[PDB]
Order: sequence, then C-alpha cells, then structure tokens
Amino acid sequence: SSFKAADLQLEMTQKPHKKPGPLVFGKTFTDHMLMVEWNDKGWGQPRIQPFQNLTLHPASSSLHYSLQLFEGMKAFKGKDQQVRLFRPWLNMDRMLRSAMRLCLPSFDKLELLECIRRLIEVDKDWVPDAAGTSLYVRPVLIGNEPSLGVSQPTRALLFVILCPVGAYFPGGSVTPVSLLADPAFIRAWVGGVGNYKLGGNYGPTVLVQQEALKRGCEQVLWLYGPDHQLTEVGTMNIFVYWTHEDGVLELVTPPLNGVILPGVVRQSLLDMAQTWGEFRVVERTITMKQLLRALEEGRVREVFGSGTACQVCPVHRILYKDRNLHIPTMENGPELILRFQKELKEIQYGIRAHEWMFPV
Amino acid sequence: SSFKAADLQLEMTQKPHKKPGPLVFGKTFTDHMLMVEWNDKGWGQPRIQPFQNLTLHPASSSLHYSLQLFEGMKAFKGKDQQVRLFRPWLNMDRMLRSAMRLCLPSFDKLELLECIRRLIEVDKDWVPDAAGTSLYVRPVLIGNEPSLGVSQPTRALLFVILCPVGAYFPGGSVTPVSLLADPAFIRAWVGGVGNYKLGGNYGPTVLVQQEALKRGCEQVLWLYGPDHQLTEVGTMNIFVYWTHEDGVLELVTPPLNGVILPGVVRQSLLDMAQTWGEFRVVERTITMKQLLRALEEGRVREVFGSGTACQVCPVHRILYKDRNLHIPTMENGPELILRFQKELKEIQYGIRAHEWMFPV
Ligand SMILES: *Cc1c(COP(=O)(O)O)cnc(C)c1O
Ligand SMILES: *Cc1c(COP(=O)(O)O)cnc(C)c1O
Ligand SMILES: Cc1c(C(=O)O)sc2ncn(C)c(=O)c12
Ligand SMILES: Cc1c(C(=O)O)sc2ncn(C)c(=O)c12
Ligand SMILES: [Cl-]
Ligand SMILES: [Cl-]
Repeated sequence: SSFKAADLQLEMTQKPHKKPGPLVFGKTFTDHMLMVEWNDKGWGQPRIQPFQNLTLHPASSSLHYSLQLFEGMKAFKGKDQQVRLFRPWLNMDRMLRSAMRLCLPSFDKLELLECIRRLIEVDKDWVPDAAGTSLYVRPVLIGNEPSLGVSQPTRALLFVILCPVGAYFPGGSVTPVSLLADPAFIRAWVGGVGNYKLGGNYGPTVLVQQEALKRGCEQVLWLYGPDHQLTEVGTMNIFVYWTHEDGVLELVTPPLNGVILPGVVRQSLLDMAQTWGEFRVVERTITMKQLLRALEEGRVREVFGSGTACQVCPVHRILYKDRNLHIPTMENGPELILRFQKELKEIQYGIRAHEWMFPV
Repeated sequence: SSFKAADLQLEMTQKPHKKPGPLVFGKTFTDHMLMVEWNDKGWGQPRIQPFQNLTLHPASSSLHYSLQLFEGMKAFKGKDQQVRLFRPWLNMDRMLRSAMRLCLPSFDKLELLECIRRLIEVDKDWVPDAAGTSLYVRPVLIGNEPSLGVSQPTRALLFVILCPVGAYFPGGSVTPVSLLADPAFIRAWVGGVGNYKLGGNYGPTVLVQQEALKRGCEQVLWLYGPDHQLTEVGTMNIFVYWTHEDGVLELVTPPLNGVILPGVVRQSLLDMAQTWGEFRVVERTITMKQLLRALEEGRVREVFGSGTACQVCPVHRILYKDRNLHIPTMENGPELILRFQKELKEIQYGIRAHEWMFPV
C-alpha cells in the first residue's frame, strides 16, 4: 500500500519566517514540511503543514534502536526561474532500499516524489537563485513503535524538510581539502549496512571527524581491509584520476561491494565519463599502496570526492598516520573536476535541457 | 559540570494510571519519568515528571544521525517489599563510555544513579513481586541539535523510563532456544562500535531476526571472522561449559576485544564461577570448528546466553550451513545454568545479602 499525492492536505503556515538576506548548511529551514504517518491501517493521508516539532512517545523505536533513515537531494533554480530536481528517482530508489533493510513500510516512489514536488512548489520562493545555490531536500523515515521490543515496527513516520543552501565554494572556485587517513577508523564492513543511508552509519563518525580536526585535517579518508582500501571521503564517494600501473589513463572509484554508499553524484560522474569515451572508467578497489606508488611515479592527476553537498570536491593532502602526502590535483587544472562541474551546472540549472532533471 | 540529584524537581501525576492485572515486555510504562536537558549553558536541573511525550525539532540529530544510546537494568522487589537494583554502577559506567563515543555530554554517574533511585522510589508500587518479575529501567541519552550538519551536538536530552515486566520463563523453568548461525550476517566489526550500547547496533538486526524465524530458529547466533567465532546470541553474551581440548573442564566466554558488548550479567557469571573455584573460568575466542569437534567428542555440557532479559538462557540447537546441530544443554541438567539462576535469584530478591544490590 501507499499514500497518494491526490490525497494531500495543505495546511498553510500562519507564522511565515523571514527569509535570509550567509547561508550556513542545514541550519535554516523553510515554512512547510511534508508529513505522513503509518500504522496497522496503513498510510494516513499525506500533508503539507507548517514546519513544526515532532511529538514522540519516549519508547519510540526511532530513538532506542535507530530505526531511521534519510535522503539528501537538491532542487536548482535556473535563469528561466524554473525549479528542477536532479535525478530524484534515484534518491527514491535508494530510500526504498533503506526502508526495506530496516523493515520499515514500503511506499510508492512516484507518489512520494509528487508529494515532494508539491511541497517544493509551496515553498518555491525559498529556493535561492544565486550562483552555486540550491534548495536541499531532506526526507526521513523513522519507526515509531511505543515499545522496547527490538522488532519490526507497527507504526512509522515519513517527513520531508527543506533548507536553502549557499554555494559550497563561496569564492566561485573549487578549493581543495585535506584528509586524515588512519586505518584505526572503520566506517562500514562487508556484511554491514554502510551501503544504506541509515542514521546509524553517521553517529559514530562524529568523534573521528573531531580527531581529523585535532590532527589538522578537514575530513576523514575512510580506510578498509588489510590492504588499506580507500573507500569514502567524509560523506562523499572517492574518485582517482590517474595513469594506472598498465599505462592506461583511467578514472577509478571503488565498487559497490557493500562498504560504499551508492551516491547519485557518483553514478552521474561514471555515466558522464563513460559517455565521453575518452579514457577508461572503472569500478575497482584503491589501496594506499597503489596511491603511494602512483604519487611517487607522478601518475596521479586528480583526487576528489563526489556528493550532493559539493558535487565535486578536490583533495590536495592526505595525512596517512605520520606521512603527509601532497596530492597534485590543483596543479593538474583540476581539468576533470572542472569539466564535471561545468557539465553538471549546465544540466542542473537548465542551461541544457536533460532527462536527468525533474521539473517542479 | 554534571546535574545534581540535590537540585531535583518533582511534579506528580494528576491522574495515576492503573497497574496491570499478561504483560508483554516493553509495552507498559509507569507514571513518571526522569528528564534532564543539556545545552551551551550545560546541564539544567534534573526533574521527575509525569510520563509524557518528547517534543523534538524535525532536524534532531537523534533522528538523522543516530546520536542515541541506552541502558537496560532491573530493580527487584523482595518478600520484605524492599526494592533493589542489580549492580547499577556498571550500567552507569557503560552508559558514560557510550556517551563519550558519540560525543554526547558527560555526567556524574552517582548523580544519575541517585536521580534514578529517586524516580524508582516515586514509582515503587509499580515494581511487581511475583516470582521472576521485576521493573526494567531504561535510561536514554540522545543528541538534539536542530541542524543537519553531522557534528558534536550542542544540545542533548537524558531521560529514564520504567517498565514492569513478567517472568522471562512463564512456566518458572528454563526453556532452551534454537539459533541460526549464518556467517553472512555481521553484528559488529573490530574498530567499530559493537562494544557500546548504541541504538545503531540494533536497527540492522531486525531483518536478520526475521530471517531466523523464517528458517525455523528463535534467535541469531552472531558469527565473526573467517574462523567463525561465536560472539553473541541475539542481544545476549554467549557462554560455553565444556571439557576443553586439553581435558580440563571450563567455562568460556569470548573476550572483550571490541565486537562483544560487556554485559553486566556476563561479568557476574564470571565473577561467581571464579569465586567458587571449582573449575577453570576463561575469556577466550570460541570457533565453530572447536564447537563442532567438542560436540562430536561428547565434550560439551551446556551452551547459554546471558543478559538482563532472562539472566541465563539455554541453547539446544544451532542451524549452521543448512545442518542442525543438537546442543545437549538440557541433558546436562542444565546444572550450571540452574546454579547460576538460583544464586542470582537469591541475591536479586535479597534472600542473601550482597554488595551487588543497590537499595532504593
Ligand atoms: C550521502 C552520501 C554519499 C554521496 O551520496 P550522493 O547521493 O551523491 O549525495 C557518499 N557517501 C556517504 C557515506 C553518504 O552518506
Ligand atoms: C545488552 C546487551 C548484552 C547483555 O548485557 P547485560 O548488561 O548483561 O544485560 C549482550 N549483548 C548485546 C549485543 C547487548 O545489547
Ligand atoms: C548538503 C551539505 C552538507 C551535508 O550533507 O552535511 S554540508 C554542506 N556544506 C555546504 N553545502 C553547500 C551543502 O550543500 C552541504
Ligand atoms: C528486557 C527484556 C527484553 C529486551 O530487552 O528485548 S525481551 C524480554 N522478554 C522478557 N523479559 C522478562 C524481559 O525482561 C525482556
Ligand atoms: Cl549497493
Ligand atoms: Cl569493552
């Protein structure tokens, strides 16, 4: 069963918030939210209502056993003032896989997307239009059983909130980051749930990020296995553009073998690069041994993260235990990074019509 | 920094709820709860208040990034109608470790214990006194940042709720369980957070527990490593009583190497067995290979889980690689299980005076 967009009830706010004139991520919210409840009778009617607090029983399984998941995607306003979502169907697919993994109720992906469209329409004037700005969309699905039994919930709650966000690069120019690479830290494991966007994967990273700051780095490079596989960078997927040990110029990102969150940007980068057909594009594990060797031999061109936050984020330094490694990304253009950002911009802000964009 | 039981505020319930007459675990709650708030100004005053809903900001870090941890302990009412907590100091020590792992605010263990005592004192009439019954105490600490950044919270809530519970073994006698042992399912990893009582560790197990029921078993035997180490049973620590390969009779449980939750009952069983001095008590890795051989050689006496839910739970069958292994636990009395159950019962209900009991 599923809630239907046709049954949406609109409750307009009677206390609209003043909109921002420095947009700090995730702190400023729009006037309305989507809310849908689920119980033994199935899904209730979906509603667009004023942004407000959640009321939760103290035994809510959302709070005791982390029956919670979320999504993250962006709406962009072009010069034509039309608002469009970037490949939202993929976020809906990923959200439904997350729900199944936590035994939370299934919903219809197109119905949720239409409800999200309607919510964005209502708050469309919150969508900024300055260069590099967007509206960040945060759907959440939580279990809400008033019981301490660890079990499949008989009640759940689905909601969506929205945040206007400023440019990730406030100088209009990509700025690289430093990463702490310590094999002591583990984000996810084969047989785990690191490949789903579940609240539980993020909580334990807070301390590790504090340690990266203490050691003078900006983000965490998550290592896995005896061979020190480079898996992810903070909450971004990792890409390396290099001449591989067989003399072939290639773009590589780690495969979806369970420890990688399948990013929408990640898939888009692979799609674009495969479409150009100008170099080899692979999904393969990347080890610190291969990286060190490639740096020494001058084979590394660019290393970057991909994610909804920044789209593409250059890396210039990796602190691996005591060894400070310069990554020559910015000394190589960064040609690929700039090319990806340009093409994504064209697609996202409607400069070039595209099947990847969902109009609001 | 900590809140003080000396500054405790009380507010009695306007309309007391009626006590139970068939109690399912975790569904029925008492009249009051403890609540303490934390922010930039530190801990506010703790307060005992009527059982009421939580009001959370939609961006609460508790719901997006699983900034949440909990405890579980029991209070027992003896014939003298006096209520006692079992080794609550250990639960406080554990909770604080959990808090520090999630960068949640430190508190004073004795102050919280006193606040909990006071709360149970207020609801003392909810503590049942029929055989095998108790009050389950559920302290929770959650982050409550009203922003979407993954970061150390600047706001948190600590609360405690209470549940009266019936006997785990309704017939008044230990009944054994069957376990599904499939290496595909991984509860925790070295370097991870399985040794903390965080909500994130439990959500992912719901689906696995459903698979266990699907395949005809009652709980999950969590295996780890290429050597298939027996780590835990459901949410219980695992113990094996056997004649070891060296011909010596021993009680063995896996060591606290990172993938094992340090259970309070677990520690108590080791403490008791060591005090008796009748056989070897050891913390050592247990592999399926060892177990299989021991079973074929008739060397296994008893296999059981330990935890607050049941104290001690016999195991009679493990389904491993499509093959059903019979565990002869009940055929051996189960002597050790019964002995542990009886001594814990005598201590917990005040039949024998003991420093492990904390009077309310
Ligand atoms: C969200 C996320 C990503 C990137 O996903 P996108 O869908 O591209 O924004 C990568 N890794 C982790 C751990 C994430 O949570
Ligand atoms: C709670 C728990 C235990 C047992 O702990 P006790 O303190 O004895 O109740 C064992 N294993 C796991 C995974 C747990 O969550
Ligand atoms: C989505 C997101 C972040 C996150 O996912 O936490 S951090 C962050 N910083 C800047 N900008 C522009 C973002 O969009 C952003
Ligand atoms: C604490 C607990 C459970 C849990 O923590 O899931 S399940 C359960 N079943 C029975 N009894 C008596 C308990 O105390 C109990
Ligand atoms: Cl995947
Ligand atoms: Cl430990």
